[PDB]
Amino acid sequence: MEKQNIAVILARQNSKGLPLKNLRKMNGISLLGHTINAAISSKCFDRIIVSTDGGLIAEEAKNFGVEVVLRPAELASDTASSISGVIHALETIGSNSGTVTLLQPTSPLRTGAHIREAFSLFDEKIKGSVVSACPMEHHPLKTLLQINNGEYAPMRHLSDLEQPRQQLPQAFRPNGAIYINDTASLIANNCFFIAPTKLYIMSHQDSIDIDTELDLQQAENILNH
Amino acid sequence: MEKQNIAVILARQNSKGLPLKNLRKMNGISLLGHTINAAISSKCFDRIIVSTDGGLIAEEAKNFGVEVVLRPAELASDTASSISGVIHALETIGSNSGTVTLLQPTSPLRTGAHIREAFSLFDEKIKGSVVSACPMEHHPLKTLLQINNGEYAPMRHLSDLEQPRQQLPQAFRPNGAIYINDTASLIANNCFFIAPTKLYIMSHQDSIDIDTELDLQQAENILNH
Ligand SMILES: Nc1ccn([C@@H]2O[C@H](COP(=O)(O)O)[C@@H](O)[C@H]2O)c(=O)n1
Ligand SMILES: Nc1ccn([C@@H]2O[C@H](COP(=O)(O)O)[C@@H](O)[C@H]2O)c(=O)n1
Ligand SMILES: CC(=O)N[C@H]1[C@H]([C@H](O)[C@H](O)CO)OC(C(=O)O)=C[C@@H]1O
Ligand SMILES: CC(=O)N[C@H]1[C@H]([C@H](O)[C@H](O)CO)OC(C(=O)O)=C[C@@H]1O
Ligand SMILES: [Cl-]
Ligand SMILES: [Cl-]
Repeated sequence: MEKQNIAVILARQNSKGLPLKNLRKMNGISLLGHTINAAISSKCFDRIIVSTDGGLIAEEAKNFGVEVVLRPAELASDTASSISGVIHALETIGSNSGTVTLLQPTSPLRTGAHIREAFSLFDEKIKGSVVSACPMEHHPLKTLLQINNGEYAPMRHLSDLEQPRQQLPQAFRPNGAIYINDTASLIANNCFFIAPTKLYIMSHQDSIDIDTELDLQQAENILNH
Repeated sequence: MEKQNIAVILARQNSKGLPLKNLRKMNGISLLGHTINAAISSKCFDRIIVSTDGGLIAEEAKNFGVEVVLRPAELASDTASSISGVIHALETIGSNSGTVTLLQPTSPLRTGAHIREAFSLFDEKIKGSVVSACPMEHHPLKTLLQINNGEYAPMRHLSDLEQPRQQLPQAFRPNGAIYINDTASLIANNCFFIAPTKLYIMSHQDSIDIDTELDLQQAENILNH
């Protein structure tokens, strides 16, 4: 079968952090709508699929002119991985060759231009992932993790907690906005991070993601500049 | 010798991100001044020492009515650990018994009330650290580190990158604001994290730290409410 560049936007309906998160408006347009417009305007995709369990989400997808894949509940639950949804979408439309890009609606400031730029890093021959990421304001080695009840362990070393920032390995946060992969490689590896992975750097600002009403407010302030 | 509760504020002059960072004003008062007022108003300390390599910083300390220790350049360079400075300050004033608290000027929204609350977690008998910390907006396991080669490795597992947030261990960032220790234990362990460590939780908002002009702007917005 022929190579196709698919955009898959996973957008479950019953979001727990904030009700109907993927439909929440930000400057008059839904989170879903922002990512769809970004996919459309990027002009990188032969097909744009929104995958959802919910008719409210499906209905919004249709009004933006894009295809919809209906997910069974097990693939939309709070424990479901993104990979299982994207694979399910690929199986439904019958694509296993070309490129598949995950575009999460939680990243409203990611634009068509970002998608274009990310694509120019993707290499048809080598077929490693392109993943959008931003540098971090606070180094993740300088953290404690809960191990039992009332015990906290350092991420790696106790000494790392007190290391001058610059002595530590450079750290990047994948921001959720863009994950580009060779489709067959995605299917084979069953993950979004495939060697050799290139990072597409976005500003911490443009990497804002929505968990809360505040995040939404703040993204709106950012957009208006 | 008698037990004394020392506050040590390490405040180097030649800050290499943001020029003269520790003297930067935020609502009319320097970062240094904010942490000094917090120490003074907490009423937890017998002595308050500002340790610096620089006369501008020393001068500001004197105007707030607190003691100054002059650090030799080697203890104020970008590679110097905070511990070496605090120990040096303890040796200078001749305290090795009681409690020593590190208060970093980069945490302007940490107040005397925070210090007081942190102190009520400290146990004279058990003598483990109290360290101020806040929960994280983004999980540090979901990160990549530069390994020397050109290539990015996951913090822990590749699978962690795609895990739903809630499946991951709870994460806390020590925020730099408060580190309380038994003085002799600090000296013995030569670090700020001494078992059994208690965490003093602050909001992410109150845990804001200053690396940039924006951080300073943002702290100013926060304070005015
Ligand atoms: N299994 C999953 C996981 C995430 N998602 C969606 O992808 C985005 C990422 O959400 P998280 O940051 O919760 O993974 C959200 O828009 C969320 O609704 C989904 O639709 N199905
Ligand atoms: N050796 C050191 C390390 C940090 N500092 C100060 O401690 C605070 C913490 O800075 P970092 O977060 O960069 O270590 C800053 O105010 C910095 O100027 C210092 O005065 N001497
Ligand atoms: C007590 C301590 O940890 N001091 C360290 C401090 C701290 O880790 C950070 O301020 C946490 O926010 O930061 C840095 C740094 O250059 O980044 C150097 C200090 O040696
Ligand atoms: C591709 C991927 O990793 N998707 C995951 C996503 C991501 O890690 C984060 O949104 C990046 O910022 O988050 C979560 C989550 O419940 O938090 C689950 C998704 O399966
Ligand atoms: Cl969600
Ligand atoms: Cl500094």
